[PDB]
Amino acid sequence: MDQLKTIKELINQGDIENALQALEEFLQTEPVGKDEAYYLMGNAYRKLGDWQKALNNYQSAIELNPDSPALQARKMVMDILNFYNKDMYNQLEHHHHHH
Repeated sequence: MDQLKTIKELINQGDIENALQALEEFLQTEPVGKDEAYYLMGNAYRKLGDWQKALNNYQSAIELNPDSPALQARKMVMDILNFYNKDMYNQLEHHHHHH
């Protein structure tokens, strides 16, 4: 069943640490369902405020399934980062760098 639901509940509550913990476990027991897991992981980090960890986890989901919502989610975070600063952004991707 959707055991991730419990994690999704934790993420909503703010219990991201336990969520991430269970997600780490889930990664090791799911060959394919990790794409939803990484999405949740990145979403958890995106709730914390760590955009870099969010990007990496969203990216990991994208790398598994380019059909996942993690694409739009990573772009969501990218938009917010683009609003903040490009100091580290130009290092990640030298693209969309317009002046």
